[PDB]
Amino acid sequence: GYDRHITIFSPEGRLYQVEYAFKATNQTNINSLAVRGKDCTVVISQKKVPDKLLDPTTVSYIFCISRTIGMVVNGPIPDARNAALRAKAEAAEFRYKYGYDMPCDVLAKRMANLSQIYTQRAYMRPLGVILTFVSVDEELGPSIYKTDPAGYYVGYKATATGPKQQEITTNLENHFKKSKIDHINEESWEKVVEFAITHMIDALGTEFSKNDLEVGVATKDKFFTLSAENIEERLVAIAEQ
Amino acid sequence: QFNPYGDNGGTILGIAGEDFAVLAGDTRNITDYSINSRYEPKVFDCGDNIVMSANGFAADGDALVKRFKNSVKWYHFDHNDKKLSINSAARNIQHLLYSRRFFPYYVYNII
Amino acid sequence: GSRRYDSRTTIFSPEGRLYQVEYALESISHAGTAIGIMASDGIVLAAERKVTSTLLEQDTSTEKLYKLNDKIAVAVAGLTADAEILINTARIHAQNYLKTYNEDIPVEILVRRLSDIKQGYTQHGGLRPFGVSFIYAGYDDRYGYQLYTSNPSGNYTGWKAISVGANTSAAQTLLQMDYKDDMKVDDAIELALKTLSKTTDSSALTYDRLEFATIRKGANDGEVYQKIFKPQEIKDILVKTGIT
Amino acid sequence: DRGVSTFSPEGRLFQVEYSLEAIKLGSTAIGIATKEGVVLGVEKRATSPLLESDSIEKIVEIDRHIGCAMSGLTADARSMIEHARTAAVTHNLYYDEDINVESLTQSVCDLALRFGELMSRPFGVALLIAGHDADDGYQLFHAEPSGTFYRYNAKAIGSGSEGAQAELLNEWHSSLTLKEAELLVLKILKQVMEEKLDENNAQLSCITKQDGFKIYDNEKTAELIKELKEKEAAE
Amino acid sequence: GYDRALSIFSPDGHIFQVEYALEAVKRGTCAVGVKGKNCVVLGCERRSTLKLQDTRITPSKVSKIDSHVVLSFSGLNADSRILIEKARVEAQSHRLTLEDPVTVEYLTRYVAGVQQRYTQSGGVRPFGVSTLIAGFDPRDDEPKLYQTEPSGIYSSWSAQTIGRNSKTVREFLEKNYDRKEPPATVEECVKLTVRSLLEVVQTGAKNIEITVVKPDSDIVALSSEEINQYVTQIEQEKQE
Amino acid sequence: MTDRYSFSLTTFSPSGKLGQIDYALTAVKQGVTSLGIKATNGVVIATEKKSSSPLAMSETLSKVSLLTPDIGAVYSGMGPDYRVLVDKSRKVAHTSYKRIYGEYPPTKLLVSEVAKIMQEATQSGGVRPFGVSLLIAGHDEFNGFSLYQVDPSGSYFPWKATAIGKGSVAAKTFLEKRWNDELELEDAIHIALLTLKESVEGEFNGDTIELAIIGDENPDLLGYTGIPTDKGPRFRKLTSQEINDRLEAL
Amino acid sequence: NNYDGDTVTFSPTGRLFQVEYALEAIKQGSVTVGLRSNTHAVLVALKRNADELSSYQKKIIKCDEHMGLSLAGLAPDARVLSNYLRQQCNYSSLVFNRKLAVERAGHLLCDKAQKNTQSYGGRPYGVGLLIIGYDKSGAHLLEFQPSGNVTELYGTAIGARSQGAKTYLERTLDTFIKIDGNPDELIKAGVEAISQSLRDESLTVDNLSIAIVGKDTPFTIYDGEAVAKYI
Amino acid sequence: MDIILGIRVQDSVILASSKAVTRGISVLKDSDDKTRQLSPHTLMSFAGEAGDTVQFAEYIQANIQLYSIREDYELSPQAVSSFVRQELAKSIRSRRPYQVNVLIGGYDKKKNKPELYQIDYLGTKVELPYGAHGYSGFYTFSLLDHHYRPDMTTEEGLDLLKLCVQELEKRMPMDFKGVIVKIVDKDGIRQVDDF
Amino acid sequence: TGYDLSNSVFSPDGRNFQVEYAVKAVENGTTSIGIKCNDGVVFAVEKLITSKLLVPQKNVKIQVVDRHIGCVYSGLIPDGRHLVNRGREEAASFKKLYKTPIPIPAFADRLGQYVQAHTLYNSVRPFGVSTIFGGVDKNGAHLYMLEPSGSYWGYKGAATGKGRQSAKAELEKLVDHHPEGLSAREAVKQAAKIIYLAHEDNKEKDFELEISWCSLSETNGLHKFVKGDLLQEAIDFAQKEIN
Ligand SMILES: [Cl-]
Ligand SMILES: [Mg+2]
Ligand SMILES: [Mg+2]
Repeated sequence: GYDRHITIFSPEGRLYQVEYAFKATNQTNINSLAVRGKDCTVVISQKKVPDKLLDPTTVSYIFCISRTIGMVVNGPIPDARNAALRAKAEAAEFRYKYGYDMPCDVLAKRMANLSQIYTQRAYMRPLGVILTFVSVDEELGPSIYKTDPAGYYVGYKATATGPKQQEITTNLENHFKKSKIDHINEESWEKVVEFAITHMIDALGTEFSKNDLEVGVATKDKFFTLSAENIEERLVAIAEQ
Repeated sequence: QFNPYGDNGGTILGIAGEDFAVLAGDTRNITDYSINSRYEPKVFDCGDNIVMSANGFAADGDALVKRFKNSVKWYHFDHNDKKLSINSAARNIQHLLYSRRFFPYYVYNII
Repeated sequence: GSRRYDSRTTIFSPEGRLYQVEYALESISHAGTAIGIMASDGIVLAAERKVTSTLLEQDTSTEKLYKLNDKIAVAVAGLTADAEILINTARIHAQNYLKTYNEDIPVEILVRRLSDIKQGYTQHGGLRPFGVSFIYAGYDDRYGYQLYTSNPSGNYTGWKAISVGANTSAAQTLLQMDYKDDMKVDDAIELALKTLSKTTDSSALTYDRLEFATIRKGANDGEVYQKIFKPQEIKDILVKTGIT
Repeated sequence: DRGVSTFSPEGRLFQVEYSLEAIKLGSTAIGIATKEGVVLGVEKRATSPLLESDSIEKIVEIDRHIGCAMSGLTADARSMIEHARTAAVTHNLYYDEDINVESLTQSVCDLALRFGELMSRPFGVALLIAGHDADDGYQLFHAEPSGTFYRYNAKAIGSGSEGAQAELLNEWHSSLTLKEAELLVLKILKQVMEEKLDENNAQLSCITKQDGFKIYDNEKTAELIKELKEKEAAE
Repeated sequence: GYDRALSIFSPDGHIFQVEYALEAVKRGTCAVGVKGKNCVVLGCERRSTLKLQDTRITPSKVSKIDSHVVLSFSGLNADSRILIEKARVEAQSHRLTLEDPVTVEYLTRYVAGVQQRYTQSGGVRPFGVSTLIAGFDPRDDEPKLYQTEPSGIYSSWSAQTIGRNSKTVREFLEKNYDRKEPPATVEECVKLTVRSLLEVVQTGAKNIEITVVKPDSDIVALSSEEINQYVTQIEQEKQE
Repeated sequence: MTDRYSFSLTTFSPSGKLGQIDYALTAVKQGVTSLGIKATNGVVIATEKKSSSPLAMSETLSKVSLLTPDIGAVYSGMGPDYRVLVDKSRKVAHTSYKRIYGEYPPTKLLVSEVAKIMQEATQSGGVRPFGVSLLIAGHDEFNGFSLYQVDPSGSYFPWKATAIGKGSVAAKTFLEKRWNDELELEDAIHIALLTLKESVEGEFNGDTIELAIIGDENPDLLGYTGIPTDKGPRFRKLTSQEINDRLEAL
Repeated sequence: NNYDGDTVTFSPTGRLFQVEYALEAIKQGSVTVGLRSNTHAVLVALKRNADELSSYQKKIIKCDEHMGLSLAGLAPDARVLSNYLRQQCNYSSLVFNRKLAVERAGHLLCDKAQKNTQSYGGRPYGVGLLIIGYDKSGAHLLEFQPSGNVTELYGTAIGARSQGAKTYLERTLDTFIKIDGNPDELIKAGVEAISQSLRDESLTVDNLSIAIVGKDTPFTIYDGEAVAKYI
Repeated sequence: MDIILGIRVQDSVILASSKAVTRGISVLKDSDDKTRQLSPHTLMSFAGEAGDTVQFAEYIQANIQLYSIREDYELSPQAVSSFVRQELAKSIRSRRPYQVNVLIGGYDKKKNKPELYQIDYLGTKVELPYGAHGYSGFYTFSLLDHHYRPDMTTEEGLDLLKLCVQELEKRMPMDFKGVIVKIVDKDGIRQVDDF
Repeated sequence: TGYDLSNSVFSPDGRNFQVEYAVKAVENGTTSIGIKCNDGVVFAVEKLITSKLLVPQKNVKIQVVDRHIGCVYSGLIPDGRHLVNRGREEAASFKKLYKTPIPIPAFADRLGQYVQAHTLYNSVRPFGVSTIFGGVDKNGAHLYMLEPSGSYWGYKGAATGKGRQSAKAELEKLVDHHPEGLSAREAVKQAAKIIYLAHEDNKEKDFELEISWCSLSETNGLHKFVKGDLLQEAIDFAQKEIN
């Protein structure tokens, strides 16, 4: 039974190492969510600092890949950082070679191709991570593209990742079934973040303090993460209506 | 254009006696019409009762002597502290010099 | 490390056989039968396509018979994809020889080169061998008309008539019975088709299940012509010989 | 399977230990060192009477002052001999002198452990390296595939080794002559050999300061065999 | 590159891959070598399971390495081509650098060295081939006959056989070949070579190949009819 | 580090089977149905856009891909494997042909190059075979229209019409009854939609179906005017609206 | 058990069995003792023979004028490692006109041995080394294990029955450290230490091997009748 | 080296090559054979830079001899000449080209025809009835243009060759120490020992 | 089963058992800690005295990287040294190209990526060390801890080795009782105490205390070893607290 140890086909036509890499994805027990506004793309993720000895400012699964592209990871931090460093290098090389900023979907495809190679070549293992790339693309507008250990990737209206992804997914599905549009009809990104947090609260059934969340926002020509105090202001506005 | 060679002057002299030998050399080091040092040793005790001097371009001379001294050290390690005879040292030095047949040590050597 | 997963494709059995070569030959025994018959005035190549469909585009299809140059052709038995790798190498070797010596490559020299490549995969590299057996049909001015075969072991031999693929035991017996040295091409054509008709696993032998080719000096004066038969031409020769 | 450079739980390299078993199956080779010279002798062991025995070359010249006998997978020895000859002559080129027997032996033994996943396995042959130099005089070395080499006053290797070594234990003393050593090798070879010893299935050689390394003629050895038979019948 | 050590020692001190290569030689067709007073003859078996063969173009069992040296073999056919090619290249390489053709002993030593190298090199398996190398040294009238095997050992033989049922024909040669008086003529040498193969071959038709090599690059292969005359004469004497 | 898997991972078993190729074909069997039909004046290739989530934008995932202006491709099996094959197929069309001869390769030769790449993954060291079967439709001046299937082994066959994946056995039977040598392109599209409806469970419309054709030259899709000999690509992907229009006449 | 096939595999308890098996080869090896004072450092080694006709395998190797070691285990591996030390000592002299510090020599050996314990294909070194030397910070003694662990000590012993000599040195610690400016008495303490590891056999003239280095003493080895003084 | 001539007659090819070898101002040898037998019915003469000539010739010889043994067959003169041309055309763009000009005289046993090929160091091949390299043609071609017929006997070819050498000996400043003449025909290669 | 026999193989859980086995080697090692203070960091380690023959203060365990970073580790000591050698190469190339000394977070990722790389292939073994490291840069003080998996985070206090639980408990008290912060000299005293308290898990053999520190005020942002009077002062403070 060595067909379960390396990335070769089982008799059923399956790659067990890829399937087990998907299971490593949920090892952190963190849930993430991404939605699109008119002018922005928002990504939120649960933040859990179990140890009091940790410096909470260094605990993060959201990465600034380029000025325009942000990336949230679902999976262990070593693989997450491996993917982050590679994506940063690829984004920079692209700009140097082709004279313009690497689009979000193109980076996703590139990282997905790298993931595919690990599923075909034996000496390389898959990374046990799911990568969600976000930006406000200059051609396509607000963009969410997600990559997994199988080498699969696709664009999204909105998306969710983690142990309780299904609950969040259905919650979002039901909202877009009502509104009948592919985005959150809202002007400011502040209110789009408030929407994202509100719908995560409803789906998971848990309340959040300022230190329980982690937020990333993509606007035209820049991606940035919110501080604890920026999130607190967001939580206050939710409670006051 | 860069010239990797130079001339540090000096003169050396070796004479073989019946049961002794001498190797002499002046201690002056020069470039062009200037004196670098009035006392810069040029003849060296290399071990195993062998003395050596590489005259001409000092940098190449120092490198060769340094390499031969090293060759004596490794001759002891590899051959059970055997004494390196003068005839064996001479042959060894020929191969040290010919290693740079196409970028020579610009020196006239006496042991 | 990686050693754990190595099949070791290039080793002897205790009996002194090469495992992978033997298993590759087992693969080839399930492939469509290919027959070669050499006559005094030409060579015949016949081969059976494997369980086809009505929706297969036959006239543009090629799975059995391939052209190496103007003088030499091959019939294939085994993995088609493996065979095409080798065929393209053989085509290049023939052109290299022509560029070097300004003469068409002798048949045996081309055969030896391909057979040497196959041999290499059985002795070094740790890769699986090519699951292919060839029948070479060719002509040169030294030995005239020649038939050769090569298999995954890289061993090659010359023949007057030979079969590869499925039912070679039965096919070789039938050829050995009816073959004669003073035979001609038209007779050899008939023998090849009759042998396939009796050895085939199909219910009946039809034009759409066959590939056919001849190498004749039946070209205007001292020169050689290769004829890869078209579907309609295979249908005609089947009626002529009285099989359909 | 398992690594080629793997240690056993006892702290030994599996492959080196297994190569030693191959050497035990090899034909017998004996060396005896004296103050008048070193004698090397071997069992030829032809597999058939049609095999021309004089083509069996299990005693070999490395330099004028160094000889070598082999036992085990003798085909493996050819590259070792080639390296030894090259090392001996190369040192003569660099230093205008003969190379020390120990230094030559050390150079050969440096090849031994150059195996892994370099060559794919250890050598399956042991060597008796005999010679003379000005510093340490007449010497006999036993070079194994482990990379280890011991100096010996007398040594036997091959299938009849432990029986021969026990005999060499009793017979050797520091005042042996060359003639006495010759007869002693013949005596012990005759004892451990399957077939009856003669000039065609056994070979002698020696290394002296004056004449250097010499392989003995079949006519010369035949006389030493006849001299042996008579002196054993003398008591 | 593929570096895997395929030929390795076993607990009992055997290299199984080298020994299994000898089993491939045992499977191969019988080859025999007999040297007379002024010649050497190489005999080879052709298995008659393969008829409808084209004997003009089929690779002959005996191969010329140079104008004065020949090589026959038993074992894997494809493997033998690689040794023959290397040998032929070395023969021309020796003529080019030393200005003399190879001695038979030198050529044998080279081929045996190649076989040995493939028993302790990574990623390769041993040659499943044993060879008989015969010929005459330049400006020498003494016959030469050598044998090699997968392990890489080689030796000189007055007469030798290799391949399937080689045990039987070696038995025949050991009692029939006299060293004090070897086959004085070509006829006697060929006759003894054919006789030895008739112990094993089956039919004396197209199953026996004979190649005579004489001094000064005089090499010829006998035809079917010439060999058939030896086969006829042998059995007619046997009916008594 | 270093790739130490320099040995084959696909090997012959005692029965003569190449396991990894067979297992790759099994992966293709599990894959979504795709098909191809050849007409007199064109070729059509089609498949189902099996969306993994309704939140996912299935327009961004392209199962039918342009390889050259006159050649297109569709697959069944593992999507990621297909994606990288398309990337390599597009590149090899330039490096091994267009940069040499100054024109795009004919269908059969591009197929041959793709087949070679897939064969090498079946024999080279430290790799598994591609888990896809490709259907490649194309046109060129001297061969006309053509349709090819390419399997994980590297073997390729020309077809008049065929299907691969989930419901291929049923679909091939359906095509045998409907296909003839006098079909016009619109008739082939109609048959493609009928055949594909049988294998689809859920929604069946322009947004859940991906369909492209190799047909007439499209000068409107060229992007420039002024060169008479350049008349535009023959490959065209049908829009969501164009599919739905033909579903009313179904 | 299942985790001892190669050096690249941890066991479930976090052990490296191939390294532990290499460590076992040292225990089979002949005993050797190391000890130092503030002025000198001494190596004492019990040499082993194959039989009565054979020579006694050399245990001590010189690396530089101011540094050398003694070995226990696979002798060829000691030759490889000592050769490396010779080169490193030599690189320090030729480039920096600087005698290599004994502590830095230990760090280099540690790092060389470590690479063999983390990579596939290779194997750990099957030898233990005792390095003595005199540098700018005085006399030094190091113990090298092929796991990579190098330890600076006042005194130690490795090989078969080495525990007896190690206990003796642990008692004598306060005495032999004070033996300054007296090479003969320091050697006596080393010979008396190695004697605690002997059974059946005793120290003979071609059995014993001693080495010393110090303030105005280059690394020199004593064998044969040169050690009869200490028997 | 200096002068190499070639002439193809009815049933043979005749190659004439100078005997002189010069180092500095001194003639070291006056009996040098500037030729190599490539196969029993193929002969190659050569001229060019010192050392390169023999090296190249012997390298070609080894390759053709290797081919002969492998196939048990003699390559045609045309095939050999094409192999030689390729080796020179390969050589001219090398780091250090081989500065060798050759004439290849052979008898094709299949076609029963003599054949003469002239190839220079660039890899410029031409089949000719008569040929030369260097300055040799400047003196000799006018005689050959006048006297040459294709139906000439071997004896007539030798007489016309003598006239060419006499003209060279009269009008060339260099003393080339006469020529060694060799004939290539159906029976093989032989040397004319008196010329 | 068989998933734990090879590195870089995912078990059906999604775990790399070979990395988890490397952690067992870390847990087997001696105790080492790190404390983040007001303007710097303090490192301390337990050195087991196996024998009287060990020369005191000679077998130094804590290692410096560049001139501003300190590294300490528990587990397989050679593996730790290998990691520091790489760290020194990374820090050198950073300074070569960018001029400024390597920032601590930047340095932490360099080690992290390198350790993580040894979980990607079966041809290499994971590191048998957890490494505590840190120092002072332009943005102030930073303390990090790096596991065999390549996982690392920033810390207020950090501990690893056989006595990590005991140490962690003591570190948690300091964080609670000093929200405003701890001074550099206080951190040295506390570091000594914690190692002494953590020595109850290795109580068979006696030990030697080793401390180092980087502080903006006390060491000018350079890594230095605590020596002489300041070391003895910390030992006395530690001994007073256990009694
Ligand atoms: Cl890519
Ligand atoms: Mg993999
Ligand atoms: Mg010309």
